Amino acid sequence: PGIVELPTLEDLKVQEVKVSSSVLKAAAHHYGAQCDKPNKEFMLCRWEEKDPRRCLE
Amino acid sequence: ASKVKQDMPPPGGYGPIDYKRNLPRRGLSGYSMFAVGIGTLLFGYWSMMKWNRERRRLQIEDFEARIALMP
Repeated sequence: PGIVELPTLEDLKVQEVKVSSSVLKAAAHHYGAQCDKPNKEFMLCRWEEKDPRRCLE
Repeated sequence: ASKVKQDMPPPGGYGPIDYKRNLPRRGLSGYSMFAVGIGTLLFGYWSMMKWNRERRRLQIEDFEARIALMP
């Protein structure tokens, strides 16, 4: 009953954040304070659209 | 003309020998023991109260770190 639409492998390409978990945790508070706006925009998109394919950008 | 020599008690007698039961008291009162126990309990309660409140704050900080990293 329908084809599942999937993004191409190119659309899933991104510059990865390749730091370890302890590095992320050390900077977690400052990172949450500084990059708050894009993070909250993505989280609102994610919880409103209920679809990962609609919030890749 | 040797006199008689035999196993005999010393002149006078032997020293007294104790035989009655000797079980001293050697203890505190019940009130004192209960007071020390309750005092120890109260001190422990106070210390654990402070430590657990600090632990709650530390857990909140850890959860905030996770929340900041989640997106």
